[PDB]
Amino acid sequence: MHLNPAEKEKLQIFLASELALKRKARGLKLNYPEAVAIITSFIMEGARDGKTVAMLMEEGKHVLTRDDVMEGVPEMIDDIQAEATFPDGTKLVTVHNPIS
Amino acid sequence: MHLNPAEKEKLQIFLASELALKRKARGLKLNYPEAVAIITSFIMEGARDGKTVAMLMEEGKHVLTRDDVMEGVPEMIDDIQAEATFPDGTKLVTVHNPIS
Amino acid sequence: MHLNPAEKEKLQIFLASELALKRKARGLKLNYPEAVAIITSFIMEGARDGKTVAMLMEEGKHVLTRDDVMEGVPEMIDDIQAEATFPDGTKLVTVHNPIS
Amino acid sequence: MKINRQQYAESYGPTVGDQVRLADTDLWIEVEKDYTTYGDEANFGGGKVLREGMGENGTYTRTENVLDLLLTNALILDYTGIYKADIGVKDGYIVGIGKGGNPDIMDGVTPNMIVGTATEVIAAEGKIVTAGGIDTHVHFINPDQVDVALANGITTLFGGGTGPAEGSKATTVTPGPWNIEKMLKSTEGLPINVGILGKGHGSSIAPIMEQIDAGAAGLKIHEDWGATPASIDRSLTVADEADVQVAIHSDTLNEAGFLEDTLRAINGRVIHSFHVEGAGGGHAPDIMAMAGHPNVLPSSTNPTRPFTVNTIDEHLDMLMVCHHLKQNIPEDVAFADSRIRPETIAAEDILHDLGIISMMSTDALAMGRAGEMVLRTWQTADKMKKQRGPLAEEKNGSDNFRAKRYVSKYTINPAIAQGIAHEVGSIEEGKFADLVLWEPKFFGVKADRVIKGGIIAYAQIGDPSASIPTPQPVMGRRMYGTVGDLIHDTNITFMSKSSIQQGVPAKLGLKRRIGTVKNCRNIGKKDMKWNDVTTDIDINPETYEVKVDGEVLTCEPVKELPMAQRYFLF
Amino acid sequence: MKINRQQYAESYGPTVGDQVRLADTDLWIEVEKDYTTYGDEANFGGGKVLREGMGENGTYTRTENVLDLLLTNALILDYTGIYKADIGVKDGYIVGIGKGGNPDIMDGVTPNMIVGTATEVIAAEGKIVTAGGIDTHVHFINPDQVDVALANGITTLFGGGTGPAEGSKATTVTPGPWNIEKMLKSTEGLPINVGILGKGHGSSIAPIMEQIDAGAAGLKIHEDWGATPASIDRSLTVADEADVQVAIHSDTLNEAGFLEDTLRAINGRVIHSFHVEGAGGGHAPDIMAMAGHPNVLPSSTNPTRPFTVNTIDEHLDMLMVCHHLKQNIPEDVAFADSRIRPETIAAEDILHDLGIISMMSTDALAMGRAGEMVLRTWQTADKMKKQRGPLAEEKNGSDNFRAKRYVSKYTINPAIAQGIAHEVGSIEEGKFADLVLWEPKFFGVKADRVIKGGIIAYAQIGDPSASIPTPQPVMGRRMYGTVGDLIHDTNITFMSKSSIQQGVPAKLGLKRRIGTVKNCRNIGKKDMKWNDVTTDIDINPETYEVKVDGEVLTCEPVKELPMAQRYFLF
Amino acid sequence: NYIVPGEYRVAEGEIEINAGREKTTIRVSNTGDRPIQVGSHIHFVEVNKELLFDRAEGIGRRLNIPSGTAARFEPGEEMEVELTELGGNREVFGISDLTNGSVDNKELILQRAKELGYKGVE
Ligand code: NI
Ligand code: NI
Ligand code: NI
Ligand code: NI
Ligand SMILES: [O-]
Ligand SMILES: [O-]
Repeated sequence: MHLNPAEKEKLQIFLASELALKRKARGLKLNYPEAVAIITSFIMEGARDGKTVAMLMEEGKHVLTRDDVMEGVPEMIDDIQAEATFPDGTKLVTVHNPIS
Repeated sequence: MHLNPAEKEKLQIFLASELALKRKARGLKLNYPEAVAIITSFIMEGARDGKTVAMLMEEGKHVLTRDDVMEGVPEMIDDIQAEATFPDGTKLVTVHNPIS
Repeated sequence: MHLNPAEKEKLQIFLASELALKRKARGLKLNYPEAVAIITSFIMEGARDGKTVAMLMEEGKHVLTRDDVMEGVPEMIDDIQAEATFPDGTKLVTVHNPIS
Repeated sequence: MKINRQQYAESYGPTVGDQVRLADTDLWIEVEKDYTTYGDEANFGGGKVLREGMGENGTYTRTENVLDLLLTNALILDYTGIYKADIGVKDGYIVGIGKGGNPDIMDGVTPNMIVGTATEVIAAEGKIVTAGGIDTHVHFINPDQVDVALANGITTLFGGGTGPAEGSKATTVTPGPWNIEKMLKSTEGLPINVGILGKGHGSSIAPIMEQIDAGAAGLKIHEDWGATPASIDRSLTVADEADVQVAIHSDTLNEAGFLEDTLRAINGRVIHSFHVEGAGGGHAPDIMAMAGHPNVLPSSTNPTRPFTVNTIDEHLDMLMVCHHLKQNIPEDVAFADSRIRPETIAAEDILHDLGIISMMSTDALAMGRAGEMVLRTWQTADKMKKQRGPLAEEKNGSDNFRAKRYVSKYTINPAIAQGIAHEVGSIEEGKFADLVLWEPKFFGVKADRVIKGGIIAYAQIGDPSASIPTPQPVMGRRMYGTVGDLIHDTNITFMSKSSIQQGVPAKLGLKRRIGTVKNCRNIGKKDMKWNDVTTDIDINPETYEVKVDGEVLTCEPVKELPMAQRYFLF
Repeated sequence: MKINRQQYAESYGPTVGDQVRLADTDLWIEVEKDYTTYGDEANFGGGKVLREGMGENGTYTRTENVLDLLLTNALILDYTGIYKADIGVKDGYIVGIGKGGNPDIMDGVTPNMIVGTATEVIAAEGKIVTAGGIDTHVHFINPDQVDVALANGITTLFGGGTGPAEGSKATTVTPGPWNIEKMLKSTEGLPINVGILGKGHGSSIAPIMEQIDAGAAGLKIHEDWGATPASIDRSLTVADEADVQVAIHSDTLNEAGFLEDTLRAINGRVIHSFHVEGAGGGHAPDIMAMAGHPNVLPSSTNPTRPFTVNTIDEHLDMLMVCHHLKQNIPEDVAFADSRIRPETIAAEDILHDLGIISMMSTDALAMGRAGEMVLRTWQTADKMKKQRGPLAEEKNGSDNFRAKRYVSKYTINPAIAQGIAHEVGSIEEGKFADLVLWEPKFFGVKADRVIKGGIIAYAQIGDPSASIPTPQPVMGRRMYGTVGDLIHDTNITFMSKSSIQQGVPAKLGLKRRIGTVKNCRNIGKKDMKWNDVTTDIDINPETYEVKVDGEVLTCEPVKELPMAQRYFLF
Repeated sequence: NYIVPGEYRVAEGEIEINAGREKTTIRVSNTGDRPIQVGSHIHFVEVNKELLFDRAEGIGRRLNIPSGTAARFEPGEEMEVELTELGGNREVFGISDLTNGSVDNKELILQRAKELGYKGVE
């Protein structure tokens, strides 16, 4: 596979997102690390799909809403940042105030 | 996400449980680490759901039965222990003789 | 669970295979590490199922075809090798030219 | 007051006449004797015996017959016996095997096994305790291989390599003074005992000998460097002068000679014949005949151990891929068919059972599995019991004779072969405290705790954030014996007498304990414990049939092994 | 007997006139010459040439022209040429480039490249071998950054920082004697070469100079500490006395001056201009005009490399978030718009292609990617070939001229700029054996093996529990060169002459090899290999249009790059 | 324009090995009952005793085959091989200890070969 350090770490984010999505599916309001994991994995999968940085800056604000998460979680998350390989190489995505 | 050491390790248990559940779904009798993983992940998800320690001590004895696992596996597993964050903080769950 | 070093590492391969299978399911042509992960996990799960080394040497050539992967990926993968616990202990599987 | 035997064994571990199943095999070990005094067993905990004024002596300073560590109620499995005892450790060494506690109030206390203020306790009740495994066929290719070895109860790695360089990927060789110095320095960070082999190749003495003076513990002759009559001869001349062992991987190709030519070059001198069955290398097809000779210390590597239904398919393909051979080139297919032989692999199972092959080893990362030497030893013994029956020598329906024959193959015999059995390889008074605790349900599969120089180096233990150490995930982890400067005191670098006399440790700044290699050139097959058989092994050059005492040695491959899918997640 | 060229290249790697594609780019390198003697190629393995009495000499001791390590059949890509040779290493240094083996029986053996008893072998047939990358813009923020760098073939980190302190998160600065001493001690555990920059700020000499005497290898002038005329002047006075390099991140804000003011303060003295395009920092909007001057050694950082369709959206947002700027504050938007400019980023691609920007670097963890300096160098060269065509200087349809121009940007030119090219930065006899092996399919993406001081430090290698090292998972792992005390011998701490003369290594107990920084103040643009162009760069203050020789330099951003989604799991 | 990452585009032509050196063809027989494989760079007179050939014609020579390849003789197989000349100093040390110096010492090499039972010394 030739995994580099980042590829090994970022597998963890996908895994945490899968865990969080199972928790959301059985009706739980998600907590801070769950919410971050879901939005982060969404960004990385969007890059893999060939979306633009601008598309993901927009979409990342609509992945989870206030009623998906515990009290205070929207106000705990100011930004979520991820780097992923786009068709044009690694780029940084910052999603500001992802959950209003 | 702000993962601490335990959060990183315990992602592994969820992953091993997902692997084991796929093996059980395609008809395999489960082995020692598979069985432990499934029951452990069940306990940790139950804490996340807001069950009590007492509920999980009971439920953990009914997750897998003798006919789900290989010969000798029930007698290899005396106890399964897990710590997870309950609504009232971290608690220890011990499931005694989980598989009769 | 009593995980040894290899059991911990090989959980990563299963995880990368799950990620890659999700990418294939939403219509992406798979890349080099994705393709390797899928075929590797297939071999390890086949051992767990109790297939022979000879069965997996055959089957591993039919898991992904040229139209499942990006241009050049078939020619990048000369061999995929995995060791797994068969009913008769650890064995090495080499799948030559898995994707024609 | 009397205790029934079931309750006694549950509380203190088994006693005389009790049997224990090894993992999920059909091998049973029986307690031969017990050093305890019934009623004065040592144990540690709340309201237990090892407390001040009771089973712990409150008078004596550490120097006064007091232990640093007592392992209570151990079931020892060793070439010396299968028996119940307390094990006392002091200054990193086993100082007492017998009965620990307090002579103030207890009968039968071994006089230098006082539990005092200075004493740590490990509860071994219900555990099997063995010597650490001695792996003498290690390729140093990937440092991640050390934890793999520790998890299966290996405590000494003898071999060579500089990491994933082609010479090292093929051969157990650290070549020349500079590579040897570099790898002695690397060894300062490896939490296991180590000895380094130099290149056993040359036609002049000085290029070979300078490796011994630089700090090598032995030599490896390998066909990939030219296993010629000259290289064999010079290496053994060096070894006889330096008192180190020579390992050989002979000329598979028969290019400069057949087996008889290699034996003539050896000229009756002591040699360790690696992977003697020959799938791992050697004169095609008859190398395994080496194991009949009195001057040969013969080892197997582990992927042929034991003979299973996947072995041949796996090995033929592995050999073709490794050697870049083509299925459509007849010379390539002929070579592979000459080297991977069911006839010699089946016979290798039986030669182990008969005590004709004396040792196991891995061939870690070159053609063998760093964490499966102990595993496959017991799978072989289990298969042989199933196919050949209890050995004639057994009694009481126990497998003790087989268990001593097989434990010897990866503990004492490699240590004797290497000239290191004064330090390691068995649970005996005066030897280094390299000890492995096993739960019987995991015996030979996953070690519970690996003690190195009297401190735990590796353990199966759980969540480091938990209230107690048993919650999930339970996995193999490095313990305090591997941390900071304690890695120096808990591990031995084995070196030649000449490198030690010439001050190589001081020159390189080595802080590890330094072990001397010695008494390697005087020994033979007769010195291999429980595995001392010499005989004429005939290998038919047409059929590859192996005969001993006029009988063909053959057995079937098995479809299933114990110590396999019940235990492993992959 | 004759071998067809396809079979020859498959067995020994390519020879004269053969071409190799770099990864999945459209760049082709051609073998210019070959040091071999056809028929006497070196190779290692069963029945291969490097065996005793054959291609391995059995006579000579290590001192007698024998190598510690031979890399066989390497395709070298270096500023000095693109050619086929064996590489011989001894005492951690490259001692021979030519033909290795045994003068007993082989023609054309380079006299100090004898394969003897002491020699390890690395097979480089079918590999591209380069010098280790020299990254001169490193923020020491997170120790996990070292493996990231090694995985992409970087072997030297020059920069500053104390970990994730704000000063370090912004600036390549280890400030003052105490922080410098602490980070020299930290460096004892980092498996890569290191040089530390002090704070290039002050109005008195002594506060700046004491950092050089404490063990700094250079200085960094950064606007966040005040890139004032005084700080620039004092730093260059110190550098000229101490013979170390100064890196500058100039006054973006133009607060105390415009570019002409910074150049006046420099006063013709030698300086390394970091991220010279200016997105990473510098006089808005015209900093990149620095790259035209003869006393400027100009580098790019990597996130602008090359100009892609996501670059501007990514950089404008990154700058706003990092600087806590608000989209609704017009001064904040004006600042961002003045600093992130498609006109100068597009021109930066072309200035690299023309040899006007001499160096690449990361800006690791401050505004740049620790593991993408090599990656993005080749993506830039590939884009320029697609958009500008083969350079005029090319011949035979090869991209050799471009390949030497671009490899120079991350190997020899940073080493020359830093005063360390006597030790590192190229594959030349007498230099430290920092070598990177690449499979051509992974060239510039994922290194196969990273050699540090003649021992493998990092490798893409598989399951440590397997019979062989290739089974999955194959991932980047630290090798024996990083373990125990060998980390000291395989890595260099680069230090000022004065700190070395004053005994700082002994005072701090540094065990690493100590490298001397020297010959930094005599050099200029003319000394940058293949990248020596001086010219008047005009940047229009209204339109940000870049002109050289009266021509606007512009190119389009690309939607796709090679060395991207075919390779990476994320 | 299909891209195979890292592919070669080899030049036209062929590579002549051991160019300019004398070539010699000889018949060689494996008189033993086990296979013998002989590498490209072993001094040919020093191969396995049970290979029968004119030992004098192996002195100062090796197989004229690509570097790193080998010729295989099955039990009882006789076949022709082509030899080329050793180069460099034309000295051989070690291997079977038949030479230990110049390959010009034919008399001495053959005397040692004959005394040790290397087949085919006239
Ligand atoms: Ni071998
Ligand atoms: Ni080996
Ligand atoms: Ni900057
Ligand atoms: Ni910076
Ligand atoms: O081996
Ligand atoms: O920067």
